[PDB]
Amino acid sequence: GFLKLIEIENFKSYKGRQIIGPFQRFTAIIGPNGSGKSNLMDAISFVLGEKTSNLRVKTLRDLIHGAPVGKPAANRAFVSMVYSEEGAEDRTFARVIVGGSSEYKINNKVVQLHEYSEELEKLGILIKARNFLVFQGAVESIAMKNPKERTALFEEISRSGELAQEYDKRKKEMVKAFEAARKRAKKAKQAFEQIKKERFDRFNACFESVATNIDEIYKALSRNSSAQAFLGPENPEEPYLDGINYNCVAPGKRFRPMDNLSGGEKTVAALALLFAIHSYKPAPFFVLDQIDAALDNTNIGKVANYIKEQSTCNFQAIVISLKEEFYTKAESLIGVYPEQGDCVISKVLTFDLTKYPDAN
Amino acid sequence: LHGLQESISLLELCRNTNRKQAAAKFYSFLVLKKQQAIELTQEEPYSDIIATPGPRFH
Ligand SMILES: Nc1ncnc2c1ncn2[C@@H]1O[C@H](COP(=O)(O)OP(=O)(O)OP(O)(O)=S)[C@@H](O)[C@H]1O
Ligand SMILES: [Mg+2]
Repeated sequence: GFLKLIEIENFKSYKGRQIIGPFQRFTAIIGPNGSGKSNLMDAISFVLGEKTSNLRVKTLRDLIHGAPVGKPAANRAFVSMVYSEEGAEDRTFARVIVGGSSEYKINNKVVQLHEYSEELEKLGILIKARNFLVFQGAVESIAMKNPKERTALFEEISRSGELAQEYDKRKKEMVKAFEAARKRAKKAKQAFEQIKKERFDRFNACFESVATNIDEIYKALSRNSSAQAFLGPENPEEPYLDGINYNCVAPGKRFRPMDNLSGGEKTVAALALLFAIHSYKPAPFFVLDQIDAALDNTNIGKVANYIKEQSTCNFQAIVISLKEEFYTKAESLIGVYPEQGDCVISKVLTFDLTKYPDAN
Repeated sequence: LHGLQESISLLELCRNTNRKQAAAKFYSFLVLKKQQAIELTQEEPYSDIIATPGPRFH
């Protein structure tokens, strides 16, 4: 279903208790730069259980409003989300900072992080994969990635890499490897091939799904049926050694690798690769931090319209945006504004866009 | 702001506009509150947004 609303108290730049939203299918967070737009994405992934290490602070208490000044506003900070689902009633997830401890609740039923997670895990939300978010600059980091970097990118998300060095130690065990030696060399083959498959499968459980969707996604982003994307490995036997080539045909253009496309074309394929990644094990809502910073005048409307369409079909779209061309296709705006204080103080406004007509 | 100079309704400033013009007015409430040129208030989510002149005057 969808993230219905967000409630926060004293989280990062957001002082006091505020309601954020309620959210619709396509909602855009806007505001002046540096006022705490990203911090709102932190609050979401905080309440979905993110490790303190991945929320841009050193210690958990630093998440509490005012810690950057040495003046934390309280001993107690929290974020909660109301998840709405068709046929079910609303459930409430909340995460609370109490001194140095995190405390988690579901409809006030206190739980441990484990039970908190597996309940979010069955809604389609993987705090390990971070399937529900896209960090500022992700697109252009993708767009610059070479085939071996692309393989690496698949390896970490698929958890392929965890077994990658116990693979290296048993391949090292086999290169070095009178009949009592033939039988131990037989244990080498078994011990290696067992790891060759473990890693092979982890990689392919993930990569093969992305590869069949990327083309239909590249078509929809282009808004042109003459577009084609291709994702395949340089080592179909052992994909996690070589690279992942990425071939595209841009509309009214010739077939060629993604790297040789023009900047405007590179980013579109990079979005296609991105959405195809999140096409693997997809989240009910999708959170994009300033995806539109990479975009230029031509294709800004094309992805705004692709997201506008996916919001009523495939997932709730919660998008931080800095370009009026993108965020004016939203159903609603959450405008962030700053008050004056020792540190920055964020507060939100809510604007309905459906009350007004599209532009000429 | 200049024409805007006693309290102001956002939903009235957006009478008869299209999306890009209303989003523009909204976005300008944010920047004016940032620039202290106004204060503002909103009762509940998606209600009218109301601006009274702010500590840095007109
Ligand atoms: N615990 C905290 N208390 C008060 N302020 C904080 C806290 N943690 C972070 N901040 C501040 O939150 C402010 C806004 O941070 P962000 O949300 O990342 O800004 P932003 O709007 O995303 O900026 P961009 O990406 O340049 S447009 C930062 O300047 C921080 O100094
Ligand atoms: Mg940011």
